[PDB]
Order: sequence, then structure tokens, then C-alpha cells
Amino acid sequence: RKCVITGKKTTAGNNRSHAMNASKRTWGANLQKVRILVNGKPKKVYVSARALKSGKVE
Amino acid sequence: MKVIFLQDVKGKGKKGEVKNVADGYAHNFLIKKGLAVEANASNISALNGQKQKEKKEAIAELEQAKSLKETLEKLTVELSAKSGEGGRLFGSVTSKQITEQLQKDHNIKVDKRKLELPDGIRALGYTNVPVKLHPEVQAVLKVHVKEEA
RNA sequence: GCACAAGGGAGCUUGACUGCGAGACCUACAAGUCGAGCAGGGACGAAAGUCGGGCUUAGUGAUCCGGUGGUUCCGCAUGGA
RNA sequence: GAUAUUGAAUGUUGGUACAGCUUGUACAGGAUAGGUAGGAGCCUUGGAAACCGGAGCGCCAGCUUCGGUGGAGGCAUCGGUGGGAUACUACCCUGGCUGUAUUGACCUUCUAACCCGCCGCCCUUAUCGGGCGGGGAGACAGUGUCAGGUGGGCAGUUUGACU
RNA sequence: AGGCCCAGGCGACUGUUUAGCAAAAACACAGGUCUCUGCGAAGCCGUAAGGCGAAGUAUAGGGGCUGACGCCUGCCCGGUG
RNA sequence: CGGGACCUAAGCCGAGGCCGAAAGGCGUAGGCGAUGGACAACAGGUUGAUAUUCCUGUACCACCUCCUCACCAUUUGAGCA
RNA sequence: AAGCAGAAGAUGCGGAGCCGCAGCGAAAGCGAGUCUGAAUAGGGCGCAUGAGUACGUGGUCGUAGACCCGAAACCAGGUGAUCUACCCAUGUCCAGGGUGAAGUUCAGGUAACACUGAAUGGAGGCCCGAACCCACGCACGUUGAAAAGUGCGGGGAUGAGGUGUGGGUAGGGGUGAAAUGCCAAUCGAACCUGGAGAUAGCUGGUUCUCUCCGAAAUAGCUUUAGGGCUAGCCUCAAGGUAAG
RNA sequence: GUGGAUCCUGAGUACGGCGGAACACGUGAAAUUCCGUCGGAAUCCGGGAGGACCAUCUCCCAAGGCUAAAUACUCCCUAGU
RNA sequence: GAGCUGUAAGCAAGCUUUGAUCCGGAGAUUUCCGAAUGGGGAAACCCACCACUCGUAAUGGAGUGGUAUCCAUAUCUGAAUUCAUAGGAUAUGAGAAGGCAGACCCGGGGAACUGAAACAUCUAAGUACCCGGAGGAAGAGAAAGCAAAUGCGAUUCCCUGAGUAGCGGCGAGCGAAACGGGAUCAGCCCAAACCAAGAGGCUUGCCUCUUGGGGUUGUAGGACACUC
Repeated sequence: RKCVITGKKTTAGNNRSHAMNASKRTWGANLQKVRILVNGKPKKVYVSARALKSGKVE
Repeated sequence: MKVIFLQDVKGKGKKGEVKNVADGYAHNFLIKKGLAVEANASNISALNGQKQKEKKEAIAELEQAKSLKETLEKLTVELSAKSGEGGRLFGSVTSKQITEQLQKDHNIKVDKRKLELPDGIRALGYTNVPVKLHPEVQAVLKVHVKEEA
């Protein structure tokens, strides 16, 4: 699960409950499968909401 | 989100009303296929350009229209006798085409569709007034000279 | 242990005080206990002089953290916080 | 659940200023006594009650703002009415609504996202996926972040001493 | 190359299990019952792609309980689910 | 004769691809994979060790043509598949 | 000191830095005084009763595996389904003898149908019993022929059957007609390497000699009772010196 | 090197909310850096830091890159201790 | 420059002053597996296609060289729908892969035992271990800094600061930095402004893209007018 415009991907962090008990978890970026250009060729590929926010081509 | 309207789309607006509309309604609707362009985009400049161009053009055109409303004014007396007979009676038929004919008497031509006279003109010979009505934006000052045959 | 009141009654009063404290008891440590005497202001009584809570021994707990009041303390370049 | 992907539209709906609100009801009682910055104050033909009545305001008093038989009609504490009877700044609405930009839910739509372990063609001697077209759903779901509930399915631990 | 007979518990029966102490009254069983699931069924493995379920479709699959057959399976929904 | 240059089952691998922190998991085309399918030699002799393999007589299978004869037409095309 | 020269040396340079010569207070701050406090009162703290520093040996402590041997067990990464459990694909085995189902033909029977009797028929997780498989009883064996057998009897033996070959399921798992069964003679959580010299308030052991002195098994507190800290008791040294 | 009308000096970036991680620093007064989601600036009269935070002052110009020596380590080779 | 065909002791034998054996530098051969790469596979094997040679009357057989995938460039083609793109075809590439030194450096992922005399915050420890990536060293780097003074001027490493300031069920424990003294010493290049052109869409510069001038700066600098 990558983003083809930026290096966004899953990263690991620790879930901490009350009493601060530590449990390992994961953090996923907000990817979306969407139909866009990569070269002049169009394509369907992953992209993040943040990346889409900066007005990219569909 | 702001985008050039491009065309007229109901509430959307009319060509030229580039506005900041919500995404999707734009990128995923209006922009795709439909009229659109995003005012925020550099195209905004192209827009301004073409728009100003056309506007200035047309305005100056109407201005020169009032200009020739004056142009044809100093005109030499229109000497198109309308077959004046039995005094005021005029065998000749006076109407707007009649006026424009009295007109092309040296060369210049006009369009009979510009006359301004509600009532038909009484078939007289007097100072037949002819308020040239080329366009709403500019009428004109004139009074052709009917004559006797 | 107390009828020379420490038991009972009346009037006044808030020492059921602040700063302390020579010495001593008890003690592994932590703590616990008594303490004359000094100063500031009192209460009682004319005065002497007594009063630093119950007639003596139980009625009560560490540190950390947090709350509240006073602070002539510190407060990260300086003034504030 | 909130938010991003994620919106169009009508109707039901919080605001911001535009037109303004009236007797602005103490047992009593001329009408229904909230701002006495002139309380001793004018108006300038132009029609009054008006078969009967007002969008409106009282456990049916009427009011002033006007309506299908209305051309001069008139309170101010003082004939039988008291505290400041508030009668020609422009009051805060006594809190009322209309036409105007914004917010939530129910509605239906579609392109238009997103989805399709539905169909036709091609990539292609391919039941993978992917390009088009059609069709069905549909701003939902799925997925990302956060939040609450449930949760021996799973994990780390505790469960005292004398005797 | 069968000892047999009479009775009684338990289990209907053939079968299966603690290799290497225990072969049974334990497990299974066909039968019965309750409950879930309208099909990208539910349930399950996996993170997810993928699958099994099933190239199956409530006369089918999953789960709980009881266990041929015969007669039956009463009352209580206060509590927990 | 058994197995190869013949075939495929389960399963495995797997170009593109789908998914996944990375390694990798999955899987289409396609390939691998006998324990199966198809497939022409057998009965006597022989030494110390081998024998349907070596020798003896008879066979059969696939393919090839320096060659031989019988036939068809060398585009109203014979033959091949 | 680092560092620079210097036979991996000594020595030279290197004054950054560190400990004392002043302490009191939380601190501002003051200073042989200072803190408390209204106090020039009292009391606490080193006053006044001035040696520390650098290095070496030795005792002991602290962090390091710390004195040496020993756990059951935990976690990370891999290797195993040639045994065994289950499953998939494809082959193969089961001497012999009994019982006699369902249907079907004939005859009778009936209006027709039911039905009745023969003949045929050949079904069964059917019966008896070899191969094969299982392991119920007894004996022997028990430093055995054998790390689970042998001898004589037993049970199934056409089925939910036995069995060959090729494959799949891998341990915070897999399989399980369900015993905590099996997963390479190991299973209430396999095996191999690493963290790892895990930790062990527990058990064992700890090596040459002589001399001086020489205990305790008690109090208090302790998730404390066979452990530990302080006190008592022992020893060595420097002082007070005559307290005992 | 003088002048300083006008222009440029790194945007979904800094920074903030939410939940995490690294800073010796465990959410604490918590500065500073980075990650995932969402929100989201200014352009020299401008911006960031000086351990919350504000003001004055001091220092500095992020959101673009390259940059040797001092430093770390021996499967090796050569000569030695 | 004189014994030598090793280990090893053989005579059946032969080479050596026409310079051996031996030692060093550079070359050639280097079977078959192995990233293994023509295809397959159970390592050390089996069967191919194409080009050219050996060989047969031909079939059979042999020798040499190519034939994996992905990525880059170029060319041809460019379905559906034949604008056009995937897709397909050909050619050119000392291109990648895989190994390694059980070391070192970056990162991505990330334990428990144990200490706390139990135990969950914490510790062990961002250690062990797994994964990716290059280097001979790597990371770091020329200030949106350190610091508060008649101030210093890239990073890195050594002593010192200091077991201090701090953090911490304020427990167990963890724990710096700057000033100072040393080794070493390198500072540079861009984007932006504007100029030039060529870049066409025109909606006459709003964007091209390649160069150069234009430039790398904080008591501001550069574009822009005045200087080699």
C-alpha cells in the first residue's frame, strides 16, 4: 500500500491505553484507488487524500 | 474549487461567472465534460484577456455607432420627391424603404430595418423627419426632405 | 491516684496561645514523652500566683502526588508570567 | 458515531441586515399606566363612528395604526382618574413575520466519483485483471484517522503472613 | 475346525479411542430437536489479495444439545443470556 | 523390458497481474508432476559372474531413399490434413 | 586529563579541568558567622580546637555474568507430516462355506385389487472362518531375542475395510469418531541455534601452614518467618585515660 | 562598488487540533524534531529561535542539493612484539 | 645458475650450463553445476529451436555460436473505436541479479528472560533477532545555530563539564548540552526574479522547454539603473 505521488505508507506506532499499557499497532495513510495520469498515459492507481488536495489531474 | 464557468448551467451560472464551487460538483461533475476550467488556474488570465477584448470591441463599436448616428447628420438635404401631386398628396409611397432609397443617392447603403417612426409617414412633402434607429444603443438625428415628383 | 480535691456549684474568660526551650526519659531507626526557664501578647484574680486543653495512660498512620491560604524566596536573554 | 474520499436538487429549517412592533392592563379600572431628554403641549379642507369589523394583542377590556351604505375630528394625573399620562431624538422590540446568504434531517436523481464474485466486444488459443460499452447500486458501502460500547476468543499478571 | 443355559445393570446395533498401563458404561452413529444463513448466505483460514462453504442455493449449508425403536417429555421468563 | 524425447490427476512453480512495513502471500496464460492412460520380441542355447540385452530361427514397430515396379495429375488440381 | 613530541616506554610540554583553604540558609543572600524568630533572647549548624592533595599496595563496597556448577521455564529466527492424525489423486488385496431380502415366472385367488404356495432371484456397515489388520485374557520376558515382544487362546475379516505410490495441513500452530490423543522412541504446547554465563532469598562444592583474640542462635521491623537491614555479642587500629 | 521606484528571495510548505514516536525529558510548565488524519499562514512595513505563553531586546533566514580530514571496524596481505 | 620429475621411500622411464626445477609481473585454456539465464529438473543431469560447419544415398549423429526475465533507448505496429493509447514485434546496451568479513554505518520492523527483592508505568532496550541499502569508511554538515559579552562563527571525534542540571509507580533506575582545552580544517552549486532568442497554444505572452547571462544573500541580498 504505497502512494505513487508521495512516499506515504503504513508506519508502526504503539497504542497506549489508560494506565499507559503499551501495545504495538499500525498507522495507515488514507489511500484511495483512483483513475489518473502517471505519464501522459492515463491509469488507475493509489493516491492519498492529502495528495489529491493539491489539485492533481484525473 | 474556484473554476471558470465556461458555459451557463442553471444555478451553476453563466459563461464568465468563474466561481469557487465545491469539489466533486466540479472535478467530479462540472469540470469533467461540462463547462469549467477553474478560475484559480492560470487560465484565469486567458479568460480575462478574451473577455476584456470582446467587451472593449463591442463597446467601442456601439460608441462608433452613436458616432455615425452623428456621421450621417450633416447629410445634404434628402431630395427624393415622393411624386407630390394635388398639393399635399404624394403619388409616391412613403415608408422606411422609401426613406433609405432617398438615401443611396451617392453611394453609401443602409438597412431598411433600422427606421424609427411609429405612425406611418403622412404622404406629405415637408421636412420628413427620419430618426435613424440603427441599434438600441444608438439612435440618430435626421429629417429627410420630401419633395414633389 | 484524688475529699488540703483531681469529686460537686457559681461568676468571668478562651493559654484548647505564638516564637521557643537548659536538661532528661524512652530508644536499632523512624518516631514517642516530660520539661523548668526566656520573650510577645493576653485570661483570671487585690495580690501571691495559675493557665502552652480533659485527673494520668488509648481515640490514630510514613513518603510521593494533588487541593487550598500567606509568602519581605526563586522564577532559563530582560520585564512579566 | 465524527471526519476524508464525497454532491447535485426541492421541500422542512439557526443566523445578518433591510419594512416595521403598541393599550405597550397595580387588587382598582375613561382604552390595557414599560423609556416623565418639550409633563401645559397643537393641529394646517383630505371623508368619523363606518350590515359588521382588524395579520394582530386578555379565563370575549377593547386598541391607533385600515377594510364590500365613512368630506373636519380630536386622553394627557386637574367635572367622578393616581406615581413620571412616556404630546413633533429615534427607545431596547412589550418580541411578532414576511421577501435575502449561510446549517440537519426525509425525499429522488444522475452524471460524477466509489463499488459490481452481472452481461456484450477487444487485449487474448486466459472463468486472473483491464480498456470500452450496457446494466444494477450509489454519496451509501469499503478504506484512512479519531471516539464510545462489547469483548477469557487472545495476552501479561495478582490471588498475604502467623499456624 | 461353538462350551451351553438362566437372570440383571450399562450401551440400541457394525465401528472408534488414551502408539507405549486404562478398548469401557467413554467417542461416533442413523434418528430427534433448537437456532443462524436470501447467496460477494452465514460460519471459517488469511491482514489482504485469495479461498473452503460450493461450480451447492432453505427438501441446502454452519453451529448447540440428545442419541435406534415404543410411550412421553409437566410448572416457572423473578434472575442471567 | 522400466523411464526419457507421448499424455495428463492431486499438488507444485508461475511471464503479465492482485495484495502486502521489507522479505514476500496469492494466482491467469503456460509449464512440471505416475502411483494412471497410450506404446512394436519370443523360445532354445551359452560361461564363474550378465541375459526378452550375448548367439541361434523366426518376427514386429517408427522413419529415410542412391533404387525397383502399379497407379494419379501436375489447377475445370492428384495427393496431403 | 585529552592531546603534541617521544625505542607500543620514561621524560618534556600541555593549567582546560578537579579536591581543599568557610560556613549557614530551601533561596534571595550574608559571612566567622549564619538560619529560625518581632529578639541586639534562646536554640541548630563547622566556630574558635589550621591539613589536604597526587600516586602505590592492602581491606570493603557499587556497576559489570562478579564465586563457581545447576534449573523447570520465557522470547526471536528457522527444520521437520519418511513415525503418527486427518485429507486429496491414483492403483491394489480380501481362501472357503452358510443364511436367505427385494423384485420376477408359474399356479390358485378376486370383477379387479388384496393376498396364498412353489420356483427363480441374489441384498446385507449379515453369519462361521484362513491371508491381512487389531490388541481382550493369561504366562514368560523386565542389565530381555525385542527401549513395548514372544507362546497359547481372542475381535473384524465386502467394509465407516486394509494397504502401496505421489502430494497438502507447522507449533501464541496443525490434526483429532475427543484420550490432553498425535505431530520422527520427546507434547498441558515439538525440535535446532541465539537473547544466554536468563534468574535461583534454594542444594552442593570453594585447594598451603603456624600464631593472637574469639562469638551468636537474641530485640525491633519486614508479602516476613530456613531471607534481609539496624541494635546486642566478636575482632583490628587511633584516642579519653583510670572512667570500669 | 554606488543607488534602493518596482520585482524575487524554497505553500497544501511552516504551524495548529487529534493519536503516536525521538529528544536525558514517562504529558508534565513540556520547549525542540518526525510521523498518520484533518485543518491551514506571511512574503521583507516579512518571518523563525532564545525550554509553556506574551511584550522589548539579541541572534538567524527554514520549507532545494553537494562537500574531503580528524572518527569506526579487520575476512585479508607484509614486517614485527 | 645446478639437481629434478611434490606430498613419498620406484629401476621399466626421461629434462637439464643450447639453461632446467624454482620465484615474480602480464597473458591464453579454464569440463559440469552454481544468480545459472534456451526449456525442464530430484546439484554435479535430461530434451530442444535457429545460424553455420563435420558426416550419410538420405533418415539418424557430431562441433561452434546464439535463444531467460525485468529495465533504458530507438524503430515498426498501434485492438476494440482502427482519431489514439494500452498491447504486440524488432534491434541496440562491461545494465540488475548473486555473493561476501560471524566486523563497522544508515535505516524499516522489533522481543522476553531479568531489575523493581511481587507486578502492569518503567527496565532489560530501541539491545538480541529479521529485512533493505552502499561505503571503504558511512552518517553529519556551513547556522531560521550556540550564547547574553567591548561575543563566537560548518560538521565530526577525544578530556572536561558530571553522575551535575534534570527525568522517574520522585521507586528501581535513567541521564545530557554549551562554555573551556585538543586532532582536523573547504567551502560551494541551485529555484525565484528579469534579458535573449526559438519554443503556439494565440484568449498576442498567461505556460512552454534548452541554454546562457542571474544568482545564491540577514547591522540583508539579488533582480533593476550606474563599474571589468
